[PDB]
Amino acid sequence: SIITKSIVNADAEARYLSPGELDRIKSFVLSGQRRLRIAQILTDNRELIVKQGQQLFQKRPDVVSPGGNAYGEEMTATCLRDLDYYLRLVTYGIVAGDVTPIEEIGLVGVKEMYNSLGTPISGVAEGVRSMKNVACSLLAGDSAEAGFYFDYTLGAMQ
Amino acid sequence: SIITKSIVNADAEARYLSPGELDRIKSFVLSGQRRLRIAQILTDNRELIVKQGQQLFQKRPDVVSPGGNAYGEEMTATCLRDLDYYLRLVTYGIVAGDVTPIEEIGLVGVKEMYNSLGTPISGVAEGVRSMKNVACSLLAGDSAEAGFYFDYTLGAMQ
Amino acid sequence: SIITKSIVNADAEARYLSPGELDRIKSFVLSGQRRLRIAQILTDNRELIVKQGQQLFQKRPDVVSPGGNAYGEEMTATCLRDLDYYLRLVTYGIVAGDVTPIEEIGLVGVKEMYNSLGTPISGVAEGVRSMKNVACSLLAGDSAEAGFYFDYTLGAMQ
Amino acid sequence: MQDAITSVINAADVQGRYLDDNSLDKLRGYFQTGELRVRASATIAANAATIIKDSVAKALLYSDITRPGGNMYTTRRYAACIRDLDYYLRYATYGMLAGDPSILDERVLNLKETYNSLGVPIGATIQAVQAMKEVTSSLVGPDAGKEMGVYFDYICSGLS
Amino acid sequence: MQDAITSVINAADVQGRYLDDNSLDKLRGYFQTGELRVRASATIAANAATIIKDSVAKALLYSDITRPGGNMYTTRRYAACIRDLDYYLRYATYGMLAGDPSILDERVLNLKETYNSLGVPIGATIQAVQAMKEVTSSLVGPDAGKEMGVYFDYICSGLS
Amino acid sequence: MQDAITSVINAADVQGRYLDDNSLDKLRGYFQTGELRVRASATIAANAATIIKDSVAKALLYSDITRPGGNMYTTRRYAACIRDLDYYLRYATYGMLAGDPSILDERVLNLKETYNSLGVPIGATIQAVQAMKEVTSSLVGPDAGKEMGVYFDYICSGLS
Ligand SMILES: *[C@H](C)[C@H]1/C(=C/c2[nH]c(/C=C3N=C(/C=C4\NC(=O)C(CC)=C4C)C(C)=C\3CCC(=O)O)c(CCC(=O)O)c2C)NC(=O)[C@@H]1C
Ligand SMILES: *[C@H](C)[C@H]1/C(=C/c2[nH]c(/C=C3N=C(/C=C4\NC(=O)C(CC)=C4C)C(C)=C\3CCC(=O)O)c(CCC(=O)O)c2C)NC(=O)[C@@H]1C
Ligand SMILES: *[C@H](C)[C@H]1/C(=C/c2[nH]c(/C=C3N=C(/C=C4\NC(=O)C(CC)=C4C)C(C)=C\3CCC(=O)O)c(CCC(=O)O)c2C)NC(=O)[C@@H]1C
Ligand SMILES: CCC1=C(C)/C(=C/C2=NC(=C\c3[nH]c(/C=C4\NC(=O)[C@H](C)[C@H]4CC)c(C)c3CCC(=O)O)/C(CCC(=O)O)=C2C)NC1=O
Ligand SMILES: CCC1=C(C)/C(=C/C2=NC(=C\c3[nH]c(/C=C4\NC(=O)[C@H](C)[C@H]4CC)c(C)c3CCC(=O)O)/C(CCC(=O)O)=C2C)NC1=O
Ligand SMILES: CCC1=C(C)/C(=C/C2=NC(=C\c3[nH]c(/C=C4\NC(=O)[C@H](C)[C@H]4CC)c(C)c3CCC(=O)O)/C(CCC(=O)O)=C2C)NC1=O
Ligand SMILES: [Cl-]
Ligand SMILES: [Cl-]
Ligand SMILES: [Cl-]
Ligand SMILES: [Cl-]
Ligand SMILES: [Cl-]
Ligand SMILES: [Cl-]
Ligand SMILES: [Cl-]
Ligand SMILES: [Cl-]
Ligand SMILES: [Cl-]
Ligand SMILES: [Cl-]
Ligand SMILES: [Cl-]
Ligand SMILES: [Cl-]
Ligand SMILES: [Cl-]
Ligand SMILES: [Cl-]
Ligand SMILES: [Cl-]
Ligand code: NA
Ligand code: NA
Ligand code: NA
Ligand code: NA
Ligand code: NA
Ligand code: NA
Ligand code: NA
Ligand code: NA
Ligand code: NA
Ligand code: NA
Ligand code: NA
Ligand code: NA
Ligand code: NA
Ligand code: NA
Ligand code: NA
Ligand code: NA
Ligand code: NA
Ligand code: NA
Ligand code: NA
Ligand code: NA
Ligand code: NA
Ligand code: NA
Ligand code: NA
Ligand code: NA
Ligand code: NA
Ligand code: NA
Ligand code: NA
Ligand code: NA
Ligand code: NA
Ligand code: NA
Ligand code: NA
Ligand code: NA
Ligand code: NA
Ligand code: NA
Ligand code: NA
Ligand code: NA
Ligand code: NA
Ligand code: NA
Ligand code: NA
Ligand code: NA
Ligand code: NA
Ligand code: NA
Ligand code: NA
Ligand code: NA
Ligand code: NA
Ligand code: NA
Ligand code: NA
Ligand code: NA
Repeated sequence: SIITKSIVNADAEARYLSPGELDRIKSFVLSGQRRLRIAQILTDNRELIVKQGQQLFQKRPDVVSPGGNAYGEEMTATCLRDLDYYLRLVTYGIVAGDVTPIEEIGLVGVKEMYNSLGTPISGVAEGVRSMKNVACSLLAGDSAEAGFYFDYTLGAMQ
Repeated sequence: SIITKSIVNADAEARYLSPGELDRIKSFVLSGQRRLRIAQILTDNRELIVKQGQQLFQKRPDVVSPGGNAYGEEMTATCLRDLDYYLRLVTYGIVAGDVTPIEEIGLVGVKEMYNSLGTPISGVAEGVRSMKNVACSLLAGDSAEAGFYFDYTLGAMQ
Repeated sequence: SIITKSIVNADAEARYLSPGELDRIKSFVLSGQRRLRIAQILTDNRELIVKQGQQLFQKRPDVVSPGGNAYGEEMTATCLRDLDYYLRLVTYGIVAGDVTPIEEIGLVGVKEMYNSLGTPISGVAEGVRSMKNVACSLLAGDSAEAGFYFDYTLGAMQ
Repeated sequence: MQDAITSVINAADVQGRYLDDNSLDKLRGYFQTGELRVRASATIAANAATIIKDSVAKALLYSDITRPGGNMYTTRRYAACIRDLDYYLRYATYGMLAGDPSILDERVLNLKETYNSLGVPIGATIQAVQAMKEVTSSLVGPDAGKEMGVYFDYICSGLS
Repeated sequence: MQDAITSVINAADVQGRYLDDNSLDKLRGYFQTGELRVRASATIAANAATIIKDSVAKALLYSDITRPGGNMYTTRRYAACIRDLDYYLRYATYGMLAGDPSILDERVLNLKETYNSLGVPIGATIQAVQAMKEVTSSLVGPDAGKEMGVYFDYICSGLS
Repeated sequence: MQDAITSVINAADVQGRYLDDNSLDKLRGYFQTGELRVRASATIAANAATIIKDSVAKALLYSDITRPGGNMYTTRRYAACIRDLDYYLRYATYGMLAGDPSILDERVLNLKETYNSLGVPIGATIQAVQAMKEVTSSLVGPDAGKEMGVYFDYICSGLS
């Protein structure tokens, strides 16, 4: 959240919120309604976003093939479940104003996780990216915000 | 106190009092009687010292005037009360051999105090200084010691 | 012990024993039998080793003479008791593969000890050295290991 | 460190659910009080000094607390006391702008045993912070003054 | 930090005795299990990753523990959990090669109150380390697998 | 950290009073014992080594305490023990010269639970410090020897 982030940045220097940071928070609260709108639009079409998955596989068939991390319908399914997770994280981030909830919930130490699991990270990046192509298709340029959210996800993954 | 000060200075280096520091303490204990004499002489004439206040006001009428920190007889009185405090601190210091009791009791963070209160610090310095003109008038050169005590006060204040 | 030493060296870097350190430990365990043999040979002839003491005194008569730290048969005896201590430490070290038990048990702060006691450290070094001449006489070149053990003792003492 | 929004999020994360109409409602409410919070934080930020002044002279000065035998009697203990009130006010402004008091439980509260073990009285401290509540209130308003009220009171319940 | 050998030594130091036939016997035994310990430590060192994998998927994955409301549900808590199992395994390899479990009581155990105070469950942790026992065992053998067994179990008794 | 003089001062500060005839009297007394304290501190400073020697050989050496199974048996525990006695003596000289035992309660005492938790026995420590009392006494005199006596005893009461 932009609010918690400026709070921690200020407290780190034992100071009050500067008028600039306050103005930023004002722009945020004034963007609240459009923000929630985007959030609920994404939530509504989440199953479509994650399913259309298909683009990832079509672009990275290795992950679902023998030897790949998502070989089989059960592992494929689990991989779809992760994409759902990250999309939800994207909706949180949208509502919050920054990437705090995404980082806290599913980027601090992801590389460790998937390294243990044997999941190719670039594959995840491609899945969430495709999720941003579909998602961007669901939104009419509003698309920016969610855009940089996804982008921060597939960037932060690797 | 010279005694506690050399103790802490020595312990800071995990060593015994050096023969020089010991000799200093000897000069102190041998000055004990004259020291106590000065202390009780000041204590005896304390009300005179603080009252003759008057010199401060005459030199800094702004503090007692409208807008000044000591406007009114009640605030004037309180300001006289502070001067009493600092004179007492001076007697402690005299007895002790250094400025430890003065620092510990009424210089660590004074600027913070008076800044909150809105008291001009230079004004305090002038009050205790005048207190050293009167005080010096009460003592016949003995006057040195108390002299540097006051001086350390009005210096340390700002 | 070589085993505890490589363990602590590895853990200090949060890593597993390297194949080289493992190979070292292998050479140690394979030297186990000869090692124990040397240990029990020394233990068997310990009284001889410490008694033949005599060489030290003959080389450092000052320690047993008036004013010396081992003047008198009781202090001489105590000094023989220390030599026994250090020989035992040597047998521990032999069995262990390094100098850990010797350091831990009777070199960490020895100089402090003997400084309080007034014992000349070089004298101790000479006692354990002589203990290595006799000891070396009891072993047929096997003598190396115990050799560097003693040597590490009389070196580490000062 | 969470707040109204992040509190709603985390409320919708441990259950593994997307934000439902309820989350959107609470978020809506905070978004409705946001401008108020921002302004109040600006005003307090501008007048922190005068507020701690009016609080100290309000509940502390000219009593035993400040005289010999007192806990804020020496100049070093005076600076420590006004420093504590400054902290309390700044974190009250924080929590206020945020919308949730956890930051207090996390960065100022986790203090009662310390004050007890060093002699710092709690009563005059409660009265002091409350004085900050009345001063801040009268200087900002009833809405922003009550919103600070909930957090100041929170600190009171934490110390007591 | 001691081991079989140094444990025998210290057993022969506090009494002020040279090593007797008993010390020579125990030392003999350790010298007889040494090569085994060395090899097992090599094999575990080579396959630590795959072992922690088989342990996590074995007792942890696809349950509540990993889902929302779970203790290893977020990615940061997942990395912390697999990091704990990595530590446990590495000190199990240590103690194994050494021949005595004191290193565990000295550098990993002195943790139960911490897990309790931060919510880390002990049950799933016991089941996890035990899973490491079965994986390591089946991958190294029955002798080396039981020798790790005693130390893994030791950690279980330390946490529980 | 206070002493006779600063103790009198602080006794005259928390009440907000100038120094009265009583303060002047106590200060007088300390000023009367000052030269004694200074000299004694010089003599102890000159002979600290020999004093710790005579204390250790006095109460410690040639018993269990120093033999295997003993608390000062190894050379590292021997250096730690004589280091403790050196500290105790130096702070006894401090407090002695000062005239008040608070420095002990502030920089050496706040130790019993530590010794208990690490096995350091208190009995042989009390006997050791007392030995320092008798050695120092016989080497400085009855007056200076009793003035050290009060502080050594103070430490004994602190450990016990
Ligand atoms: C899909 C695009 C890629 C892929 C994924 C894959 N994931 C797993 C298993 C797990 N993934 C997680 C992920 C998360 N946990 C979290 O808390 C968060 C943040 C909210 C994330 C992203 C977890 C915990 C597991 C394991 C247990 C469980 O899910 O409940 C697998 C399973 C692999 C296996 O052998 O078990 C796969 C296959 N696979 C690909 O190839 C794509 C690149
Ligand atoms: C007088 C020369 C100047 C001046 C002083 C002034 N002081 C105050 C109020 C207080 N001053 C203190 C001071 C001390 N407390 C200590 O413990 C020590 C060390 C021993 C000192 C020096 C304190 C605690 C107060 C406030 C409460 C109380 O005194 O009990 C005031 C009051 C201002 C007001 O509005 O209340 C004034 C006016 N004023 C000047 O202009 C001079 C330069
Ligand atoms: C002999 C070669 C030299 C010598 C020695 C000497 N030693 C002492 C007294 C003590 N020595 C020790 C030594 C150890 N304690 C340990 O734990 C270890 C490691 C295992 C060692 C080496 C101790 C504790 C004492 C004092 C009490 C006691 O032994 O029980 C003395 C006694 C001196 C005296 O006045 O008491 C002497 C004379 N003396 C020499 O001149 C040689 C160079
Ligand atoms: C935000 C996080 C945070 C807080 C709030 C905090 C409080 C805090 N107050 C302290 C002391 C103190 N606090 C006071 C407070 C008071 N005295 C009075 O009479 C008043 C009634 C009252 C204040 C309203 C005083 C006098 C001391 C000093 C005690 C001493 O050490 O001498 C100390 C001991 C350290 C020191 O100041 O020397 C801490 C650590 N610390 C923190 O990290
Ligand atoms: C070797 C010496 C040593 C050990 C062993 C150790 C453990 C340890 N585990 C911790 C936390 C944790 N430990 C776990 C562990 C688990 N979660 C699960 O669901 C699993 C069942 C289980 C592991 C098998 C988790 C999730 C946390 C993080 C709790 C939190 O801070 O959020 C923490 C708190 C610090 C942190 O990680 O943020 C320590 C200090 N520390 C040490 O110094
Ligand atoms: C001045 C402030 C101050 C004091 C006094 C002090 C004492 C102190 N003594 C200690 C240990 C010890 N203290 C002794 C003392 C004794 N053994 C004996 O047999 C004697 C009877 C007795 C001394 C007369 C021993 C053997 C240890 C070491 C225990 C161990 O760690 O192995 C330790 C643990 C740290 C270490 O030495 O390794 C402290 C911290 N620490 C301080 O900061
Ligand atoms: Cl912060
Ligand atoms: Cl960021
Ligand atoms: Cl110090
Ligand atoms: Cl100074
Ligand atoms: Cl280590
Ligand atoms: Cl070494
Ligand atoms: Cl929903
Ligand atoms: Cl302070
Ligand atoms: Cl602080
Ligand atoms: Cl034997
Ligand atoms: Cl963490
Ligand atoms: Cl850690
Ligand atoms: Cl008086
Ligand atoms: Cl130690
Ligand atoms: Cl220490
Ligand atoms: Na600060
Ligand atoms: Na700024
Ligand atoms: Na589709
Ligand atoms: Na598939
Ligand atoms: Na990759
Ligand atoms: Na030291
Ligand atoms: Na000097
Ligand atoms: Na006058
Ligand atoms: Na006036
Ligand atoms: Na000024
Ligand atoms: Na690490
Ligand atoms: Na290596
Ligand atoms: Na012989
Ligand atoms: Na002799
Ligand atoms: Na020497
Ligand atoms: Na949270
Ligand atoms: Na879920
Ligand atoms: Na619902
Ligand atoms: Na809700
Ligand atoms: Na709900
Ligand atoms: Na608003
Ligand atoms: Na404003
Ligand atoms: Na009043
Ligand atoms: Na609110
Ligand atoms: Na504390
Ligand atoms: Na209470
Ligand atoms: Na030991
Ligand atoms: Na013995
Ligand atoms: Na036997
Ligand atoms: Na045995
Ligand atoms: Na035996
Ligand atoms: Na073997
Ligand atoms: Na291998
Ligand atoms: Na399952
Ligand atoms: Na074994
Ligand atoms: Na902890
Ligand atoms: Na339990
Ligand atoms: Na004091
Ligand atoms: Na007063
Ligand atoms: Na009186
Ligand atoms: Na008195
Ligand atoms: Na009186
Ligand atoms: Na005297
Ligand atoms: Na002398
Ligand atoms: Na004896
Ligand atoms: Na006295
Ligand atoms: Na401790
Ligand atoms: Na007891």
